[PDB]
Amino acid sequence: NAAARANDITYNRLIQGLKAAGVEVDRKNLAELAVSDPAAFTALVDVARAALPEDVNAPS
Amino acid sequence: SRIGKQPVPVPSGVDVTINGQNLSVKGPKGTLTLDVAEPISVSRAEDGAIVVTRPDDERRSRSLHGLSRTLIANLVTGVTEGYTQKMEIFGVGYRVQLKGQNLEFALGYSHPVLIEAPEGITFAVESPTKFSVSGIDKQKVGQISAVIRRLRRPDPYKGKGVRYEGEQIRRKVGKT
Amino acid sequence: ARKGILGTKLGMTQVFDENNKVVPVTVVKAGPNVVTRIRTTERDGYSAVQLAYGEISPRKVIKPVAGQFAAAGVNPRRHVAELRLDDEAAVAEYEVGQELTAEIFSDGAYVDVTGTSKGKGFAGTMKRHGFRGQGAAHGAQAVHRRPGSIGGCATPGRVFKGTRMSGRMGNDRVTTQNLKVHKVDAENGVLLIKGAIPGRNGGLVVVRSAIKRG
Amino acid sequence: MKVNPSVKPICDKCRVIRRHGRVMVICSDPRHKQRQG
Amino acid sequence: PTYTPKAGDTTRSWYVIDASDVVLGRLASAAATLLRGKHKPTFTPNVDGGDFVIVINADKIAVSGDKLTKKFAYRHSGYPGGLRKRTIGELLEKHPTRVVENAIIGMLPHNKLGRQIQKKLKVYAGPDHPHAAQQPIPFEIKQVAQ
RNA sequence: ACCUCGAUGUCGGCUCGUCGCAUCCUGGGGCUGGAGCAGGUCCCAAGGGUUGGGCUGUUCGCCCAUUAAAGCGGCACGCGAGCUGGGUUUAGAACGUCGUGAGACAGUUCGGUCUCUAUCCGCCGCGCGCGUCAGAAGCUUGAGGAAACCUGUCCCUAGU
RNA sequence: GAUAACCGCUGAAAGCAUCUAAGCGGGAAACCUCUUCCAAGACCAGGCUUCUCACCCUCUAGGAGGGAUAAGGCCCCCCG
Ligand SMILES: [Mg+2]
Ligand SMILES: [Mg+2]
Ligand SMILES: [Mg+2]
Ligand SMILES: [Mg+2]
Ligand SMILES: [Mg+2]
Ligand SMILES: [Mg+2]
Ligand SMILES: [Mg+2]
Ligand SMILES: [Mg+2]
Ligand SMILES: [Mg+2]
Ligand SMILES: [Mg+2]
Ligand SMILES: [Mg+2]
Ligand SMILES: [Mg+2]
Ligand SMILES: [Mg+2]
Ligand SMILES: [Mg+2]
Ligand SMILES: [Mg+2]
Ligand SMILES: [Mg+2]
Ligand SMILES: [Mg+2]
Ligand SMILES: [Zn+2]
Repeated sequence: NAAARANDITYNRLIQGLKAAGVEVDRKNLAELAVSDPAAFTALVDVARAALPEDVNAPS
Repeated sequence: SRIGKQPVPVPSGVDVTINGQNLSVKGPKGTLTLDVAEPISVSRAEDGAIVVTRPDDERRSRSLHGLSRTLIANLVTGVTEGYTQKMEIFGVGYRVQLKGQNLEFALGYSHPVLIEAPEGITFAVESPTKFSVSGIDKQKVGQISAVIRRLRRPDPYKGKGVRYEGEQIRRKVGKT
Repeated sequence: ARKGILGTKLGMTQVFDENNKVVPVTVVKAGPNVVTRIRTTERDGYSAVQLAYGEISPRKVIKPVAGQFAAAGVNPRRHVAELRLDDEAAVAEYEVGQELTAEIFSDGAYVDVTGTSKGKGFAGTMKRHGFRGQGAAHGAQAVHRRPGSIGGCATPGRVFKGTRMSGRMGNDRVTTQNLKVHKVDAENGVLLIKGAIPGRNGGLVVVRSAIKRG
Repeated sequence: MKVNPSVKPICDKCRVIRRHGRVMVICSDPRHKQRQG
Repeated sequence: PTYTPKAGDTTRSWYVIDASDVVLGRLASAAATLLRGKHKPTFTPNVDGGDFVIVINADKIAVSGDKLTKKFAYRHSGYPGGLRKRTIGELLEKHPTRVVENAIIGMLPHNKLGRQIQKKLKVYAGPDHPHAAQQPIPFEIKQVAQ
């Protein structure tokens, strides 16, 4: 959550976007990326945000 | 609403300056300052009148609208003519006399009562029993006149004490 | 401003008024003081005058204490105390090195006197707090001077803070207010104060102009 | 002053008002003066 | 194994928050986050990796409603009938910083670590602070959209 | 009839208190079928104060002198590892009454062992240690606490 | 000083009226100050000052360990 919010995304939308992109990295390793490789974590945030719906608050 | 809709006449001898929400009105008696509530809007009919207007028919705007029209109307009426409250004394030995800026009364207490005039108000005694208060600000004139009105407890039996000029107090008879 | 001086309680005696009424008086040796330091709002955050009193051999004064007297340019004294002043105009009336004497007061002035009360040692509740104690007879078993109950029961199941109990009594800072100065003796440097003042004879006291009746 | 849970206009000159969150009846007759409480 | 801070690992920074016109509770929650170190990916609950927070203009804090007169700070001296109360209005006039201080402290954990975290909070009534030597970073209270 | 019957001692008094306000006095007010004095009723108010005796084990109550007033309640009907032990409620004895009797009586009467060296919390006092970024000393600020807070009569104003 | 009950001033919503909705004031032994005392173990452990402001050794050259001192203090001693 701290690393996500430093990349301008909330945790809940990050997890949603990673699921939609089909990225199956679990939270143990996502946290290890957040600490040990901020660049790789940032790239994952971009992937997640791209896969998010256009209007997250729209039906469906 | 029905009160705030009515423009305020500005006589040709009265100077009105409007600066956003600040209002300053200058006249023969002096200068007076007023501030309108943020929502209410105060404009000026170039013809020579003041218009008070409101954004919305919401309750708060409705109430502040009528308020602000009468406040500025009082402000104009003050710098034109001034406010005067006539007051009268009843009862034997009850007396008033003027001592400089201060007014002194003898309402049957062991000590006399001294009231200092706050800034912007003045006292005039036409008789030992009849006097007046005058000033530019209607609220200040009213305030001092009320304090003087309360100098004695209400006396519904003998009618003593300070009154307004037209004042019709409540009366009763203590027949014992 | 609030005058004051340091002095020693000499003892009590009796004088007569001009209308022949008797006046009990305590004699205070309002000995010469010297202004050793001035406290200012700009240096210290408050206004006060520091006074020094009582003769002392320079053999006895410790070196850091001597250093402070030396910086003031005055000979060391045994007792140093501050008088707190309300304002800086009052401070302006004092200068370092200046001497103060009993004559700062005039007859009929009202003073407050501060001193240390006599020590009473470990005192029982009857003496220390005025407890009534219990009966001397009618069966009372070994409780003649005991304090009795010290609390309720299960609720609150404890003794409240402030519960009056036995313990050390006396040796406290005490200020007696609104004492009349009967006479000022400029030749002996003495104040005759009507009434009692705290402390044993030979003890340090501070005489100030009364706050309430000044 | 009457202080009661129920406050009613006692005569046709009594006016019910709310002041500082209290219901009050004000009137020219000081007997009818009353406050909810 | 999950990353654990070591001896040299924690790096502090200095933040300054202007409390002027900010809601008390909003300011306090944000400051508590920074002091606790929740914004850092290295956060560990048994470690204080928080940053230093300076609050300025703590007298200009905003409170809504009638809380200025009806909210009471309570204190008990431990003596019978030793309960004293002040309104937030009165407390803001006498001890401006205490209002903000109490709000933030009540949002920190009530344990030993929390007391150590409180060391890093500095609050000032005026617009100025003595810590220009630490070059505090202006911190604005933002909301990440979702 | 939910805790306690391998034990949570009772009424009244004494000592020491602490809290509530539904306020007895003192303080501030509205309305009166309040002329004045003196009241009636309702609102606000818990800072302080709120007597000594006769009778009874008594609480309660009645009474005698006072007072500004002689408040009502909670805290194991506060307080017996703090005191008392008159009442009640062991064993003795007696009267009335009931029982064939042994006996019995919120009927009465006279008498009748009140144990404990304070470990812990708590409270009143007093030291030792270490800390407050060198070792020391004088004088201090006051965050925060504690204490105190009662009231009468007479004389002027005015016999107005 | 800020208030309680209470008294109000200036005023709309609601052409009137209203102590109130915007604003501005009086008002008690209760409250905050004020009076007396404690108080920096107030861990944000404060402030203004003054004094001493100095030296040897060992481990390895890091940090420590030991010994002797200064200002000052304690114990012993004569006492309150
Ligand atoms: Mg015995
Ligand atoms: Mg005995
Ligand atoms: Mg059952
Ligand atoms: Mg057992
Ligand atoms: Mg009440
Ligand atoms: Mg008080
Ligand atoms: Mg009991
Ligand atoms: Mg017991
Ligand atoms: Mg028997
Ligand atoms: Mg028979
Ligand atoms: Mg016998
Ligand atoms: Mg018996
Ligand atoms: Mg018996
Ligand atoms: Mg304090
Ligand atoms: Mg404390
Ligand atoms: Mg210090
Ligand atoms: Mg010793
Ligand atoms: Zn009516």
